[PDB]
Amino acid sequence: TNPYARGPNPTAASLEASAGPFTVRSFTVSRPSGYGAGTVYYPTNAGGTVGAIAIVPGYTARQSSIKWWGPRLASHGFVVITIDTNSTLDQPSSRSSQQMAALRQVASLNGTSSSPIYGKVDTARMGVMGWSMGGGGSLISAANNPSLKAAAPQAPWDSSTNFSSVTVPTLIFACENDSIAPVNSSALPIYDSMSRNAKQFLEINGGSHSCANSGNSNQALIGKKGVAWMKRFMDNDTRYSTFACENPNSTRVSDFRTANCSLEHHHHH
Ligand SMILES: [Cl-]
Repeated sequence: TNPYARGPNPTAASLEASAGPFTVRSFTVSRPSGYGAGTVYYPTNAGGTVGAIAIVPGYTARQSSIKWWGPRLASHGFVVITIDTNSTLDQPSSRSSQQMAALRQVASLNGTSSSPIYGKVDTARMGVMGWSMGGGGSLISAANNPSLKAAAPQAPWDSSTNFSSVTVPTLIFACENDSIAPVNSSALPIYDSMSRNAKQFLEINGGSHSCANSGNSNQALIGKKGVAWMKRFMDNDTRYSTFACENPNSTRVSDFRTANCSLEHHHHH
């Protein structure tokens, strides 16, 4: 009865694996419109149109830092675009604009007959992710475009931590030992500012500022939570309500918080 549900019934093991159920292909965007470069990852056999996610790196950084999210998320039934910004030194507001330009072009390619993603995207269902200033930009995107279905930035930073207006379901990945954007000055005040949304705070035990980037040692836990969050809120898929909203009870997590995360038959502890 859910028109957006895709793929098999999830398990902890199926979500911790590096590869989800769907075959993934990818291509380079030949003329980026409003951003520097992009790679689009897509499932060939998702069983219907899927939502789209745009992911942005941090200051000085490039697609390599965020690339692993492409195959991880696309294999569970999403079209994912990872971008390079017009300049590696762009600030969060510009990163937000370029993130939204990448989503716009994914929608354009969905209607372009020659494109590998022709007709593969539900353009009414989109999400935003990104690292550090690109995570700040993701929250700016969410604040300015409340029809976005989900946000999941990692080690986010912005010159202001006040995202009180955000109504988009937002998962904040935090890195416990972040010295660039320390948790108590960045990720946690950002999380605490949001009182109008479903939200979650997931702090990775012992993580440096790059703890959610390509090659990290927690792709099982981080990927499981990212996929479950995007599935629950971009697809309204309540098969993922538990994976999305529950404390994962992992030795790799040093701090877990969540609010307005709908769970039937939840305990009271
Ligand atoms: Cl940054």
